[PDB]
Amino acid sequence: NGPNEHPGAKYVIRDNGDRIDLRYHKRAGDIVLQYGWKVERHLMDDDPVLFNRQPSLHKMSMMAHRVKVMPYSTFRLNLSVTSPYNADFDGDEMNLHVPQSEETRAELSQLCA
Amino acid sequence: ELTERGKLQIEPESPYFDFKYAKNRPISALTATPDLYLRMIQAENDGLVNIKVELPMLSTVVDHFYNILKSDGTSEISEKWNALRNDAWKQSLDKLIPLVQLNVKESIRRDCERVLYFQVKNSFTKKIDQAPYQPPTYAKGTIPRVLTLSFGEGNRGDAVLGVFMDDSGDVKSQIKFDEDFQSRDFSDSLTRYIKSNNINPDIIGISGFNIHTKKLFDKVNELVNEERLTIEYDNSDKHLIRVIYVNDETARLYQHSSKSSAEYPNRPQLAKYCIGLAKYIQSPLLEYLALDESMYSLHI
Amino acid sequence: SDGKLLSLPPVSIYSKLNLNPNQQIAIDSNGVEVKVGDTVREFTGERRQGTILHVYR
Amino acid sequence: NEDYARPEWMIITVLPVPPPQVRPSIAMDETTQGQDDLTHKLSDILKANINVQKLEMDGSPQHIINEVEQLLQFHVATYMDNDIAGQPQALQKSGRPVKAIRARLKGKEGRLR
Amino acid sequence: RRDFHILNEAEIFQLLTRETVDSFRKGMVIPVYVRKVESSYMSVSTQSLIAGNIQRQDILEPNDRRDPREVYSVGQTVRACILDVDYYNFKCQLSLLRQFTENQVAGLNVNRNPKFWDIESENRDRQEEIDKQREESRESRVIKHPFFHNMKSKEAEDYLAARPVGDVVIRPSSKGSNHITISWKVAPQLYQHIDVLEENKDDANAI
Amino acid sequence: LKHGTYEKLDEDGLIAPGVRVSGDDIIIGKTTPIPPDTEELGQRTKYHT
DNA sequence: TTTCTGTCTCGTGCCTGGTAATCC
RNA sequence: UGCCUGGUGUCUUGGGUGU
DNA sequence: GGATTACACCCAAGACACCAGGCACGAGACAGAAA
Ligand SMILES: [Mg+2]
Repeated sequence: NGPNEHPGAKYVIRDNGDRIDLRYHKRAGDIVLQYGWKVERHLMDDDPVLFNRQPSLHKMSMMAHRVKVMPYSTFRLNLSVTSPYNADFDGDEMNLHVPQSEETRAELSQLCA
Repeated sequence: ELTERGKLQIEPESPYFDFKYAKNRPISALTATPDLYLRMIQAENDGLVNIKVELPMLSTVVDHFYNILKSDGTSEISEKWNALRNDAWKQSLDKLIPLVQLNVKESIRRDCERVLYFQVKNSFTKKIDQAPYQPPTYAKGTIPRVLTLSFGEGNRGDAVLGVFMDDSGDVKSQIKFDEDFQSRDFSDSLTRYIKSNNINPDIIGISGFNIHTKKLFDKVNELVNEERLTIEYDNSDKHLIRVIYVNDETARLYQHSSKSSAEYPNRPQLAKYCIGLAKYIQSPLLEYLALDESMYSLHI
Repeated sequence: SDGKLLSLPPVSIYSKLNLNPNQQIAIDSNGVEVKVGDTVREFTGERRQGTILHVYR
Repeated sequence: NEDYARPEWMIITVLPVPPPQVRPSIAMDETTQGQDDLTHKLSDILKANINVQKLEMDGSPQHIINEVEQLLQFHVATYMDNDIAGQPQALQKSGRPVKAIRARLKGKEGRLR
Repeated sequence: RRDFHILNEAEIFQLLTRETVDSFRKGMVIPVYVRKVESSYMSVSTQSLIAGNIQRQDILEPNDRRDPREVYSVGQTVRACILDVDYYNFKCQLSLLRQFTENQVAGLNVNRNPKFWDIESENRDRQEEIDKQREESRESRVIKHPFFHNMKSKEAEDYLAARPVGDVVIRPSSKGSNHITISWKVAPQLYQHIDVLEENKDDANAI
Repeated sequence: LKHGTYEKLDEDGLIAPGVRVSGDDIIIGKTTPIPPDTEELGQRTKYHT
């Protein structure tokens, strides 16, 4: 699908650590994936992500949500979680952090959910 | 014989594969093919193979020497004496065989080494035996004025360099052709350089690193055939200026030698290469001498 | 390429063999193209493996 | 501590010169690059050292020796701490104070925080 | 001294391509690089910049009726066998037929006369290495099931011996990972092993 | 050179009004001289200045 | 006035150093 | 067969946004 | 006397070794001078 079509991927990482960029590859269809390689796929549904608002006064200001991809350019929250974040929709902004490992994903889904 | 290292390392592409299973090779024929024996010895020194020398009639010699040594008695005492003599003789043969094998091996090694030494001597002599190019209407041994044109590789962005040297062996003028070699401008500029400046080179040398130089050679030959660039003869079928390829081992080594850099501190590497080609045409012997130690690395 | 070791001065060496990827091409026994840096294993012999450093002929 | 902190090591007799990674240069425009503050301070220290060495071997008026050695002491001190209360700070040609190594480590924008 | 030596076609070829005439001739296999694909021919380039071409009769197998472009594309290097060499013009013709690219194995002309060559030793080593190639590795199978037990035939029978008639045990089969042996107690000191063939297996250890 | 596209520039290095532009496109083309290297060895005028 | 030229002025170039609380 | 590019100042200051 | 005084984010705008003076290489013009 490539790096412009959702769902897609951005890079393919070999065992030795070399990165294959899928934007500048003319033979993307001529790539066979071996076990143990890594594919830097796009963010998809039900991916745990850490979500945060400043100032972080207490530990409920950082909680892990499940991703749902939607149109338009704003983060969207169920309104019950606007209390722990001390957030309202008059212009506030919030930070999203993506875990990059299986261990970190498990920690987010089992501790900060 | 083959060791386990020999059993595994002698591949169908390796040079040692020629004798992986040789047997009963005559010694007398080895001297005519020294490289085979040298390569066998080299493989042996690598711990791969084992060279064995054996005689088909060894039993004949053993029996003859026993018959000379053995007694003619028939009594059981004489039988015991003959048995003791034969056993001691067999032990003596066992001790003696390796020394004789080593002596024969060393003799054949020396013979093959001397043969290959003479062969290399003849090859080098043939390599370095060539008088300078003789221009027409001149006696042999006359040093000709030469012009060298080269561009090296021919990739997009490869200008053609020209270096002219007179019979004196001193550089007279170097020129750059910055247009495409297939354009009319290149041919016109080369013709102007050849004719107007009174350069009048006796022979033109062309060389390069790849097949792209062939197209330049063809283009130059066509230009010479078209413009009738005959050699100037000092005072009448005027002869054309010859265009040939030039061997360039000495030129390649000269373009990297610091001797050229000291001689020409403000010149490009391709200019040094062209100068080396021109000097080789003028005098191959002196160029081969200029290699000093790197001459030993030439493919002789 | 023969498998031997030599010692030579830097001057004696001709030049580096600059080869483009269009020139430095390797094909395995099965015919699949193998490029620079890939890991292959010897089919027979010691059956060793390693990363390709340079390809020539 | 005899092994690690010997009292006479508190007096500097040889100065370690940090690698350029610690004091990287910046290209102000497309042509002229700018030397770092630490590089200029080290140049000043080295000039003072050269001056002391030259003065010592040639001729020794004690007043001149005191002046030049006090200048060297000032440069070395301000190279590591430019907020010494009770004396003027070292200034750049632009008039701004020199960013000593101590200033690199303190504050919200320092190394630690 | 002899007059200046003029290079000939072989010498010019060796000088330019840095490839000897012996190492580049008829009956040799080289990994050429495809540079242009056409219906009636394919233009390819060798390692030494020698441009080559193959007529349509040889890019594809004589039995196949596909198109040259569909099977081979630009940038897809393939093995080729040299048919003809134009040394003067640095042009060569190649063949992709497997009768050349594959059957040509003992390309050396080493004299294999039995008087001076030990053919028997080389043959024996050849079956030795071929048997080494035939040699492979195998491992055990692990299955998660309440009535599955990793036991031998006699082991399963002894395990069922302490159990009453009708109890069932499951063990791996000797016919392969796609087969399963089920042992059940027919009678006191009487057991039946039944082989079960597995189809549509997700994995060797899977059911 | 920048990774954008220079194809929207005119002869004088300036884009013309009415042209649709996207991110990272080059709207002003400017070059600064650099002392040439030894590329004059065998480059056919195709050396970076 | 014709012709060879001198020799010092001068353009182009460059080195390198002078120059606001509070609190303990 | 003519063949394709990732590399981005620093230091101050000022005005703003959300608590 | 010393040390420290919430968190995060955005944008724009103005400054960043200059210089001058003494030492060298090359050149050239307008005037000397023989004929
Ligand atoms: Mg708000």
